Amino acid sequence: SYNPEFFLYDIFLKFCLKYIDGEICHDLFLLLGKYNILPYDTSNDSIYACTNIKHLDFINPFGVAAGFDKNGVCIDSILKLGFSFIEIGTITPRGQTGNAKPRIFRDVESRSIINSCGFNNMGCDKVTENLILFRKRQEEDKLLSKHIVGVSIGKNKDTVNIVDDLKYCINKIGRYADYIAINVSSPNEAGKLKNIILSVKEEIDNLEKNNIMNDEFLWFNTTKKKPLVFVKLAPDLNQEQKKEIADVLLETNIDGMIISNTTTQINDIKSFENKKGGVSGAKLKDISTKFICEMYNYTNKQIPIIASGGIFSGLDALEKIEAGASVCQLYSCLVFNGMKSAVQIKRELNHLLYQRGYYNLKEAIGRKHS
Ligand SMILES: Cc1cc2nc3c(=O)[nH]c(=O)nc-3n(C[C@H](O)[C@H](O)[C@H](O)COP(=O)(O)O)c2cc1C
Ligand SMILES: Cc1cc(Nc2ccc3ccccc3c2)[n+]2[nH]c[nH+]c2n1
Ligand SMILES: CCCCCCCCCCCC[N+](C)(C)[O-]
Ligand SMILES: O=C(O)c1cc(=O)[nH]c(=O)[nH]1
Repeated sequence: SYNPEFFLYDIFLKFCLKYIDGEICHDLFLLLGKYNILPYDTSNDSIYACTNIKHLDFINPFGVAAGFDKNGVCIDSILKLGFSFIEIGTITPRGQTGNAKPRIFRDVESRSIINSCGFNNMGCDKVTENLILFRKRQEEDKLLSKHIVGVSIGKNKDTVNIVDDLKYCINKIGRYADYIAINVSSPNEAGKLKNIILSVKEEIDNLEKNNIMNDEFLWFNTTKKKPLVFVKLAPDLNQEQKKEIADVLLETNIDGMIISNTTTQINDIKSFENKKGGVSGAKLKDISTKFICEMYNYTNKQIPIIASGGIFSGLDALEKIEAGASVCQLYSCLVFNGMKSAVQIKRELNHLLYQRGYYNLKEAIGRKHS
């Protein structure tokens, strides 16, 4: 509104939404970020809305979800919109072109998206080089100081074993990540998951084990510690599957769970009737929130939750927090609300936390459970 850089951008984004293909719009804004002409949020975040996952400390509770910057080409400018963190990827060991275009469609009226990108990415080696270059800029760029970068990692479509795909990614990019997100949930048994999770924690342990450098020099990342390990879960699961996965997460000592990925359970979006892929945005909100409550329960409140999505407003964020989330990720909100998304949502959450009588954010976590 009053700030002109954000105002001009959000008129422009309105135009793009109306006229221009979604993926094209995405790439255009990625390109504007790469050349550093997006607005900055240079305001101090409220100390009462800080949050953490184990010893990973978030300056504010809002990050950007995976799939947004698949190749880490725009990390600086996206963070500087006011986010405390970003999950780049999903990356795979070798590059993949993804499914035929067009493959991202928006329904403005329901503020929802469907996609069948199919894990398009430049591959691990190139993204690692992109993240390295980010880490070097981060040493020089004051507004990036304590900002977190996680890396989502996945299997190549046709792989000979999932485990070794993940190990290759870890070995390449692990030193530059603050956390690693295991994405084995995506459109486009549980003993298999246990072995995946254990193989990942082991490869990270092995980076530590057999590098001769002190941690200051091995971990070229924000925390200067080894990356935490999270898993991202798809919401299209039966109650038994959820219970089983909960057990695996408890047993492997996973650092956190990202709940949730996109859903294929949505049938009532008119403009999407011909379309396949997973649905994001407002129509996912209730499903994701229900799923957070369930996994919070099934894991005995022992596993920190990263919420995603249908998160647009301060209210949406608080719902996720009170359902059990420690931190929130946005994707669709950036598509529909533009450059101002983080500024506006942080303010709305702050005002809401106060109205509800909460001293801080951490106080609200899980509060809907009695
Ligand atoms: C175009 C598109 C691509 C995505 N790619 C990924 C992906 O690479 N890895 C992943 O874990 N999630 C991916 N997601 C899912 C998002 O990370 C997020 O979980 C989902 O959009 C729900 O959040 P939202 O309702 O705020 O959009 C993608 C979503 C969309 C819209
Ligand atoms: C208009 C639009 C934008 C967009 N993506 C955006 C939005 C905001 C961004 C901010 C910074 C950097 C990149 C960004 C990309 N999409 N995505 C899929 N449809 C679509 N339509
Ligand atoms: C108060 C200064 C601390 C002393 C500096 C020494 C750094 C040691 C931390 C790096 C750990 C190396 N190691 C054992 C994990 O492989
Ligand atoms: O690349 C994709 O198609 C994709 C990955 C994912 O994890 N979620 C999603 O909705 N799409």
